[PDB]
Amino acid sequence: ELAKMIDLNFARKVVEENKRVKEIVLFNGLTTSKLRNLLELINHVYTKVYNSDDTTLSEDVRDELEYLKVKFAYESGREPAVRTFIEKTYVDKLVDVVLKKNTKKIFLDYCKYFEALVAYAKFYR
Amino acid sequence: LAKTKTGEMIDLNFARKVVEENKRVKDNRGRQEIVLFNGLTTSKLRNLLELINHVYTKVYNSDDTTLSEDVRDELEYLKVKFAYESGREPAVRTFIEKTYVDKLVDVVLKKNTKKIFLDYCKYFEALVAYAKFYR
Amino acid sequence: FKFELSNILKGARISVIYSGGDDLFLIGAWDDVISKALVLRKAFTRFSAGKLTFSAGIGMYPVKYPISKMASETGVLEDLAKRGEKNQVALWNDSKVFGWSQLEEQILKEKMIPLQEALTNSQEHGKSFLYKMLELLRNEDQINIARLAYLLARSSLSEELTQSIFAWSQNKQQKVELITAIEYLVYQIRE
Amino acid sequence: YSKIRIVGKIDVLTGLHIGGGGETSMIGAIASPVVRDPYSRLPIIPGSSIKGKMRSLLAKHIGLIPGQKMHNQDAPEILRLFGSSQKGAIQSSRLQISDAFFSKASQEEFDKKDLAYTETKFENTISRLTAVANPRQIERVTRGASFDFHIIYNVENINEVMADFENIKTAIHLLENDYLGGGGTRGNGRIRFVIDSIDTVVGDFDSSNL
Amino acid sequence: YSKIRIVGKIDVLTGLHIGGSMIGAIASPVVRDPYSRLPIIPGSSIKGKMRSLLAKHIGDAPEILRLFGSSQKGAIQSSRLQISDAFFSKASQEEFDKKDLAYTETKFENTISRLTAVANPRQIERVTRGASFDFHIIYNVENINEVMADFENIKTAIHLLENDYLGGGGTRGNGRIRFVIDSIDTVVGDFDSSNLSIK
Amino acid sequence: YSKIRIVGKIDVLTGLHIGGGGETSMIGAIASPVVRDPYSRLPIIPGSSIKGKMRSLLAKHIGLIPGQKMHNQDAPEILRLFGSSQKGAIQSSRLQISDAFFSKASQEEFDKKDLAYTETKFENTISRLTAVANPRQIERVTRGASFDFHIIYNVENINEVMADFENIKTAIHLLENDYLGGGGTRGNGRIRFVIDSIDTVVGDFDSSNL
Amino acid sequence: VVKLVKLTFKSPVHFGMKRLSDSNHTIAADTLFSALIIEALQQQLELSHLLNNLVITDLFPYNKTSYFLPKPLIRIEGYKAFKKLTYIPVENYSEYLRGEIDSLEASKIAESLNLGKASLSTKVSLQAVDHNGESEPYSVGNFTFYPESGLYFLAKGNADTIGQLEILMHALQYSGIGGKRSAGYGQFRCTIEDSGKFDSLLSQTGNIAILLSSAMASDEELVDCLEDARYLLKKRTGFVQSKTYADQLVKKKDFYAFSAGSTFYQKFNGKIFDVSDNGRHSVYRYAKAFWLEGKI
Ligand SMILES: [Mg+2]
Repeated sequence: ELAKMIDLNFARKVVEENKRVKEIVLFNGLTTSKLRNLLELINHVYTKVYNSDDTTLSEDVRDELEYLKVKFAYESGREPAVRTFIEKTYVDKLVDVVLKKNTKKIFLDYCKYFEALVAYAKFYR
Repeated sequence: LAKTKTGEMIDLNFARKVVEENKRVKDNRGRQEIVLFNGLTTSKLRNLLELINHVYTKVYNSDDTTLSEDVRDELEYLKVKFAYESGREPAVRTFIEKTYVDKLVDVVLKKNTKKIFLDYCKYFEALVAYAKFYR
Repeated sequence: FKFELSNILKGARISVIYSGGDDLFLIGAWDDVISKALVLRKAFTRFSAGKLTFSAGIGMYPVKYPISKMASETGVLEDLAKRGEKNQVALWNDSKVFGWSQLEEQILKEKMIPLQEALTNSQEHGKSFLYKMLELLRNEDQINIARLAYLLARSSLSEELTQSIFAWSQNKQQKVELITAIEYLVYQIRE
Repeated sequence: YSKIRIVGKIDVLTGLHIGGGGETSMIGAIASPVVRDPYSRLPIIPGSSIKGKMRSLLAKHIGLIPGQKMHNQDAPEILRLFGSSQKGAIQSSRLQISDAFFSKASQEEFDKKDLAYTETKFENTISRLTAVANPRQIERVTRGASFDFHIIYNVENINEVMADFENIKTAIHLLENDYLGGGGTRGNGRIRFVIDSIDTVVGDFDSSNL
Repeated sequence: YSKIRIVGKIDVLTGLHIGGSMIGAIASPVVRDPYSRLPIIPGSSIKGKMRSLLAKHIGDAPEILRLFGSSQKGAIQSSRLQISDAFFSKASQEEFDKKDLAYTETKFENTISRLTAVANPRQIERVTRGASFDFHIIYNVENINEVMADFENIKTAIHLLENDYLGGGGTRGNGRIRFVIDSIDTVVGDFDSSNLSIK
Repeated sequence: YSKIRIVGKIDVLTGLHIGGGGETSMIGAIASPVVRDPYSRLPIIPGSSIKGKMRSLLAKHIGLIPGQKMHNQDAPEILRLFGSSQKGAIQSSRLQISDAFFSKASQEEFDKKDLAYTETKFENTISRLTAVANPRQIERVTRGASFDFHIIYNVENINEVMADFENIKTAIHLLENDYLGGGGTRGNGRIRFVIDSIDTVVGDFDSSNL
Repeated sequence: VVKLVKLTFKSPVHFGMKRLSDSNHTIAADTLFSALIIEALQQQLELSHLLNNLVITDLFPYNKTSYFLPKPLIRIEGYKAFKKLTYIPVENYSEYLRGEIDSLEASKIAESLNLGKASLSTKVSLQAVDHNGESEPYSVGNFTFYPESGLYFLAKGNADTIGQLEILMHALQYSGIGGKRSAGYGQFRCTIEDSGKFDSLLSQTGNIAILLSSAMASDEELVDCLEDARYLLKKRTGFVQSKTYADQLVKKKDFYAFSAGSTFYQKFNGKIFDVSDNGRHSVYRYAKAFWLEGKI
């Protein structure tokens, strides 16, 4: 329940629409490696978030999430396919609302949404 | 990290705003090519980023929470190199003066903390990545 | 109830504790008990022109388990099954109150048999894959469904079976049906 | 009848992977998480792992009866110390080895240096046929971890106390050589029982010379 | 006649599997309150462990029989220790509801056989460390002359229990507990129990 | 039941890269860093890496059965030395190779020489259809550093201990001829072994011959 | 003066009826009276008031909403729903007596009882492993009442008897009730208060009388009270619980008493039956009658 709706069903349906078959090509040609690198960054922040027990995001994880947004923008600039994927799934906007909420729960559902995106992207291939 | 004039803070979203402000479409011969910081390309940006990269690696390997004297002299040489490069090319001069990086290195020298230097490195990352993104 | 029931259970490891009056208390191997309960339901529908219905409860207990506890717990199962509307079969845990058609076809026919044939035909996957699917399905969190998809992506299973498993996991009733089919197959494939 | 505590510490010399379960793996996260006590969310060494490793090593040193199918067929010293469950002839265990928790000292030295308690070691599996890797993440425990191992010894036969403690010494020496937890064959598990403090908690037994 | 109430908490030092289904599930679930589903400590487990420890320290003994009841021929004695079930405390309920912590945990264990070196998985449910149970004990003062002695015995038992385990695989590091005797208040009779302490 | 402990030196002949993920990398910095002991923050040769490399080299040396889809099915000497997992035929692992940590001798040598134990190597992929290069930064371990590797061998079959230690020596030689860690086909991972001492820590076996 | 005593149970109760593996959710008046006698002996009080003048009912369920009563055994003008029905709330009692409760309402009433949940806890005995042999596992059936529920009863007697009952119930709170009261079961807290709805209900004259306690009359009363009456003879038995009765535990003489809810057209005052046999003290069994009159 992040924003507008944005849920795991949104992830499955958006991967379905952006899927096109010629071979299977998703999000105008996004390889699984770029998505895996993005998920690796997600894992790097998520491990630190999970290890801490307090329900409020610390300053360190907030700075790491701003870094994650910057990395998202860099990846979009590097490859058009990653840019189209980021725009169609609005991941950076979810990062922004996670920053706005300052709650561990919102980050956790954001990570769940990202993992659902990865899972459905692999499944439809 | 630090503070600029008019009360504006130094952050990664500030780097986004700075790169956006210095973006002009500047169509030529019917072709839409994006120019940043009044003629600045990405080769100069990568050179400056590598200059930051060397000191970042040196500070990242060390476990000390206080900036070593060797890294302090690294940063002084960084200031000298930044001044030289800005003097060389007007576009790099506008880039340096608009992003306030030359003041930021002074702030990180005064703070004398590894964390502050890492934050400044992240800010320079935001600058270069966001310049790549808007292009 | 008395003469024909002996013919009904012929060939199965069943010891009829008592046909009594209308109620039937029967003890045997779990596989044979369930199969013969289904056959009994079908024969009971054939008899009396299908205007009579009967509710049954089936329970799983270890061999060393006391008989009194077996009787009491299967009785509570049948009480829960008859608590619903007309015929029900309260197989195993109270959360598995099924119907006769549902148990015979929707659980042991459309789901169990494809899983079995995939297991025996495949040379690379075994019981651990089924246990991973079961762990995914038992979890109530929605994200697990997506995880299931990922597993089914690298499962090397047939595409038709993959899509059917995904569809079953999406729906609630079909999810519990697939859970029951997986548990039954694991029980049948143990040791 | 006396109760003697052997509270001390365990110095991990390499990573320590005592796996667990009950948690589904988030995509790209740790495939095999280390066991953690849920309240503190810290890696622990369950007393079951310690007792099993000590018993297995001591049984190997003393000798296993050929064709030993059950743990209750070990040598009578092992059954006397670690416990046995035969039919009618049941021997109570004089050793009670508790879960070893993450030490507060190690917690402080890991909060300093900004170091995570566990280390997500990144591994692969090169197949013999196609020579293709297979990534794996194992949540080992870092080298600086110290665990507060807590053992209770119950003195039942006063005459065998000395021999039992010699057995314990041999087993802990064997454990100083052998690993604790899984993956020990591939670098994990090395430990050293450096820190000890033995005293009689309950009774009148002499614990100075133990 | 007098009855002395001993209330307190049973702090869990290692996951307590007091013992008491589907494939790939908890093979040995702990006992739960039938409605609340909260894990509890059966008072029979406490009474049995304390009786065993007191008997081992003492050594059928008259003290054990007079404290924990005897049905033997001739010597019929009413048990003086009525140890009620220890229920999950509200404070631990709140502390576990925060940080979204499950009341129990599922320890995965195995057993390497001495013959084939094969392992056998085992999902033991244990009440998670840091869980507090509101234990409750009643002492029946049948005779005023042997109160103190019995209390001494009780103390011994409790002391032993704090170095031993409660129900479960305690020798493998389960169920270590600590009694926090919140009070010892007389509820029936005029007997004064201020000077008696369990610990 | 005696444990024979091997302790020796692994001196890096060339740069050593053993990758590990989960580390945030700055733009233009090391893209693929080496594994680090989180405590010492120093390069480390994991015991898993050494054991896997040695087993792979030995199994290639003696031979691989065709269609070998699993590691359990292999030459039985490797099963005895390093372990097995086959259903109904589990063989205990007689070799427990542990992590190789950065020695104080080489660390102090580098400290006196004013050298960092790691190095950043610049490389690039030149696509040849367009002659377009894509650069990368790999971390390596500075040549001249030394690690202390510590193996423990359990003597279960006394008759074949000589053959088993001969196999260990042969595997060590195979690790000499080859690399360890990341892409050594391009020049990384060269190492050197210096066997410091072989002894019998626990038990009554004779270690003079070995 | 009739006092409503409500017991809220802190721990699950055994309340066996014929064995240990079962768990009834209530107890008869004889069980409660024997508990009161044991308490009055322990507290060194005088048993004259409990015996000569005290009339108590069974333990009946009560929820957060309604106080339940036994279903009277009266003729019905479907049938299985009424047979399964056991308890009727006080509000729906006079309606049931007049027959206005149909099968659906009876089934809804039966489902409306939220007294609690009955479970079976399996226990072990390790008194043989220490010497030689194996552990002996047994099972105890317990019944955990829902948080707002409880078991109530009514007591009738003199003011002195009411005070003595209050003292005995205060001691019983910690003594425990039901079986296995020394192994963790049966602990409860009791509240004694004047009853308003029950006082109005019992001060009602009807054509029939309903037993509220397990009772039985002597020879003279039984020759007149058996006229076209519907009842249920329940077998009250058990071993003797005392220290000064015999060297080994000795069973009582078998007793049979009318169950609660039985309907009789003639009201009989019961007597306390001595079910002792070769013992040092008479083992009393409560069989006095608590009558509630109704119209059908
Ligand atoms: Mg019937």
